[PDB]
Amino acid sequence: RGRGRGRGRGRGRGRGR
Amino acid sequence: AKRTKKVGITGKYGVRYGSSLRRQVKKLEIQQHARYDCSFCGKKTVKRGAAGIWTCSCCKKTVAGGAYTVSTAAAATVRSTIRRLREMVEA
Amino acid sequence: RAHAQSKREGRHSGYGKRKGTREARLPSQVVWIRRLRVLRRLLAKYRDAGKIDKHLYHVLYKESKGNAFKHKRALVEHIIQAKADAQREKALN
Amino acid sequence: AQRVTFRRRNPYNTRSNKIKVVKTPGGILRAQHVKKLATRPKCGDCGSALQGISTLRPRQYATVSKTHKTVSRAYGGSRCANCVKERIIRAFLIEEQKIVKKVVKEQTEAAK
Amino acid sequence: AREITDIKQFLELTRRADVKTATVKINKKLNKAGKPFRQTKFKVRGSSSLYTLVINDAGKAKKLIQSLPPTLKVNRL
Amino acid sequence: GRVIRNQRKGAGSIFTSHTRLRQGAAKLRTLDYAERHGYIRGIVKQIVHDSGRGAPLAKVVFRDPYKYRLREEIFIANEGVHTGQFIYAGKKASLNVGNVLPLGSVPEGTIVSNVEEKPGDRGALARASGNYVIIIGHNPDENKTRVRLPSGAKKVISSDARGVIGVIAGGGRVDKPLLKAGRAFHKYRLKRNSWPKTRGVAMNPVDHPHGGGNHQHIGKASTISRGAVSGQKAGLIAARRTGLLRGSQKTQ
RNA sequence: UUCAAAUGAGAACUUUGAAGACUGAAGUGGGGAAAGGUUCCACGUCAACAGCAGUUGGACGUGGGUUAGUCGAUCCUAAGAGAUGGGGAAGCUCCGUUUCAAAGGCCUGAUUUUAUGCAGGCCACCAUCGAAAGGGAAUCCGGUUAAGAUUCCGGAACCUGGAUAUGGAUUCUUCACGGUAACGUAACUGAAUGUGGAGACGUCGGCGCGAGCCCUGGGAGGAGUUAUCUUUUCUUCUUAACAGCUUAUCACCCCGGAAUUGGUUUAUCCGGAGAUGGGGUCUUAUGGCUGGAAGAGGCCAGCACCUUUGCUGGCUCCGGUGCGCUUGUGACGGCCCGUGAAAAUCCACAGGAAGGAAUAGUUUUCAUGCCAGGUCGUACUGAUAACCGCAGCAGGUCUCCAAGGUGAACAGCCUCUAGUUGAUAGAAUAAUGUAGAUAAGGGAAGUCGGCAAAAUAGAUCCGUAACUUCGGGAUAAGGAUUGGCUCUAAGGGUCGGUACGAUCAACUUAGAACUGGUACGGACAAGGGGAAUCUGACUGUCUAAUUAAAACAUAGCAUUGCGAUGGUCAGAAAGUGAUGUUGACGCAAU
RNA sequence: AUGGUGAACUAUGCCUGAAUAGGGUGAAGCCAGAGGAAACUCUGGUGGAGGCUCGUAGCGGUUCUGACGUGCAAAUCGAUC
Ligand SMILES: [Zn+2]
Repeated sequence: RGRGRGRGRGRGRGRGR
Repeated sequence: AKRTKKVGITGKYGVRYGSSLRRQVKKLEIQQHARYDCSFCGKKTVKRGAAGIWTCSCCKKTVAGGAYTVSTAAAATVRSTIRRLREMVEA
Repeated sequence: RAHAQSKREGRHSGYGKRKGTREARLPSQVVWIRRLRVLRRLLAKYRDAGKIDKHLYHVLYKESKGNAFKHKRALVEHIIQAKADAQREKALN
Repeated sequence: AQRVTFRRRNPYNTRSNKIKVVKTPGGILRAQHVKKLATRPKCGDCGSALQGISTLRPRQYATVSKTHKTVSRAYGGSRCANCVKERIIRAFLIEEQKIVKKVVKEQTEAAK
Repeated sequence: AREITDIKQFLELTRRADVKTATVKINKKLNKAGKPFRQTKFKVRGSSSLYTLVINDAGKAKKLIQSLPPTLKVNRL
Repeated sequence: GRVIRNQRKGAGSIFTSHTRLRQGAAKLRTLDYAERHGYIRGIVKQIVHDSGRGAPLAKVVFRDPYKYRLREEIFIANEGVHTGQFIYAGKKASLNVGNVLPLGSVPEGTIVSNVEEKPGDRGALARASGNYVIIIGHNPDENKTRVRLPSGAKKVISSDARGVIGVIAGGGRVDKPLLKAGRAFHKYRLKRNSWPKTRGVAMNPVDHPHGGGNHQHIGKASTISRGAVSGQKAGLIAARRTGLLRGSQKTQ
């Protein structure tokens, strides 16, 4: 929703390959 | 004192747009801001405004001419090729 | 009022109290406008009073336009000088 | 050190919402709405403003008297008073030229 | 809001068959540089404008009051 | 896919002409009894600039032959026409700059402009600034006159068509470079919404046939056939030759 | 934020007084637009709401409040929207806006059967909607309410529409005189029709003028300070719409005839197409005087006194200054391949159709007098609490008015007017944090990487390279000076004369001594620089909410299609459209 | 798939209005002086040009990958730019 709770796009965080 | 060596009126553009593009404009910007002799009143009061329109400062005569020159060289031959052809109608 | 009284005497006006440029505190155009309006007004009142003729006025109007007359005292010294040599030439010719 | 507000519902600085600051007899500063200034009438062909005519708003020209909108000379409130004298030389000379050209035409078919 | 300078024209406005109220105002003024004098102002209320006449001489001030018609209601000060 | 840019210009929503400051339709005087059996005199009242045009317009006032009034027409000013000049329009007019004559009476080699295609449309050919046509031949039978168009085409039209003698003022306008996008922004600000133009190769495949790919390239031939379909005509339509010619210019 | 008092069962939070502070006038000030809809005001109440509290509240309960011929809507037209006549579509409906239409009524004359039938002539413009920031008939001042006013009251004006009368003017030369002229007047017939003007216009730059504000002198009042000093500090001294007279830059007229060329702006334009000069005319933005108008308002004093509360005296004056701030305006100059709305409406001129005097007529564009001016909106907020965000949310949301000092400055900082002191508090000062800082010696050894931080900083003077499209680079790089106090020099205005004084008023620059814990753009404010490579020419633009870039755009360059029965594109169709109010120096496609 | 609703956010065009301190640099035009046989060239002023530049209001959102990250906020706050 907001600027927090980030899970999807990522530079080196989760949801990679 | 001569402030600039060769840029002349194109010194307002700075270092931009290139030297060759600034030289063609310098040839046409001088002509479009120069003063010209009025054929009717004999005074050098013709100034350019709304290109294609040349108005006399006094004398109120407005002459339609070229974009940057009162009489273009391509239109001077037109003024002479009609005068030459007109004289053959009555003679 | 006390600070403005000291500024009239010349205090608080050194190099350490200037934060703007010389043109910002007082523009050079205003000094030039003040210079011509004194020279042209003095030169016009001399023509009306008969102290100068119209031929000398015309060559001094254009001379005062460019340079060489930085104040009124410089113009009146040139007018007397230009009138002193004008009468010695007439007395000899 | 006294500030003033608008006197009408328009809060924008449009061309019809000019404000002049006026000191009232009450001793306070108060705004006054001024109207747009009138333009002097112009001549029909020379473009200069003809003299002798008052400069008013067009619909308040119907309230002023006759002498404020015209000149006793013919073509008074329409021409430039040199525009009139220019078309009198032209009206007199051309009609004098048109009758001396009619007798030159008469010279042709009467002698050929 | 109109000023009248003629005293003979002023008397004609008082008998215009419509003016009902007139006021006389005494003003305490002073001359060029010396003594104060008595300035009077005769104001007549018409139907579209207020006519007034100012007299700076006290000799002519009293003379004009008796010349006013008695059908006109004069309001002193 | 998506509807490409040139297909959207036919709807006319934001691509219409900006016609607020324009002075009117520049048309010749209508063909009446006076212009085909004599001539009529008009006065050049005022020459004015036209928004969105390179050539100035001229206010010419004629007298109505059938009722007491004045009729002001909108002419295209030629180079040499001044204010207060008498303009003669009709069949019996002289060969002066600014006069309107039928082109079946002018000699060969006359420099005319604002030429009617058919007699009655009040000027169709040679209307841009600095452009003119030349009468190259005359056919007394069938009242057909041969001229050369500014593009170089040699058309034949009726001898009853009219044309104004001279060359249109405002020539040499395109000789000066604009030097910046700011001056090009104001040029197209009063003509139509067609600037700036995005290249078709730098867009997506939905937006152009040239879009897509890992490199900016067209992919297929840029020459499109004439009998193509609206949506495919992007590039050089019905081109007979391509490239820069290292030789002589336009033929005779 | 603190203290005291008042109210109350109850007070860190209510009210009052006192003190300390802040917003610093691009405000936490005074007003509006959009939006909200009674939140506005009074009284009563504290269950719920005001994430603590509550005697308080934008809460709850009960009532009160919005007054217009002059302010707006109403009217006009802009981009546009959209009936009719017609043409499409099975059809809901689509096209189209003067379009293949038999498209309509105005001044009157004729008529004393009665009301308008009927005789001319005229004009063809041919719905309507579309702006509370465009165009536009006409109002101001003072007072007044718990809450309303340019709307109420008092006084003073103006416009429109319609009636007619009185006076004046003109007429027996029927439809006025004067001035050489520009033109002037209290008035001084004018239909059809035609013409012209106003309405009606970009931006920037300096200059002139005006208004308000700022600054300041004398004087007449009041207040503050006084150990000492200070003819001191602060405050009051105001004049509306409208009316009469008068007043200027520009412009114009007459006389006159200029080279020994002259006149003239800050900015170089003008003159035998008639300059300089002399004498005049006009516009009245604006200013001046008077009326309005002191009777008002303001500042004080002297009295009355539960009280409706007043009464009586005074003063309210005369000046100066400017690269000042804000704003209006005038004449100019620069810029464009950009030349920078329309209509309603009003006026003038051309025109000479008609109507008219002598024992009498005509003009309501001269003056005065009479009547009427409807409908709707009108309170308040306009935002760290009244709007939109689930809310009393550090977010978002258009505009006007702008005091003093420092300084180039609407920067930062402090103060006046005005407005707030509202964000749950109390007690201690562990770790770890967030924000702000300082560090000896070394000076990037840290790190993917000088990330972060530091240093540099204003002004004046000196000095300034390679390279280059000759315009730049450049504040290149690199150095010095800066306080206070006492002085000196230079730069002006006005007045009587064919020579010089007198008097008055500005902050600008330069220079010299003296002085100090060597400090001095002392707070605030305020560029790190250099040598090269890759890349894009530059200004500009985009992934609102992870990617601002070398990506896009750009000028330049090149190619292609098209001469109107056409090129490119739209629509189901169409008597349909866009480019096109267009025409190859164009449009369309790359 | 069928039939309807939305451009109050945002994208673009048009119409009508509004808004934007103080400095730096000094282009054309012009004046005066000097040198030169000429052509003309230099010097001092004037003037105020720029999709110039420093920098407020405004607009934007580079970095600290700071604060916050069941936040004041379903995109904000601070410094910096
Ligand atoms: Zn001329």
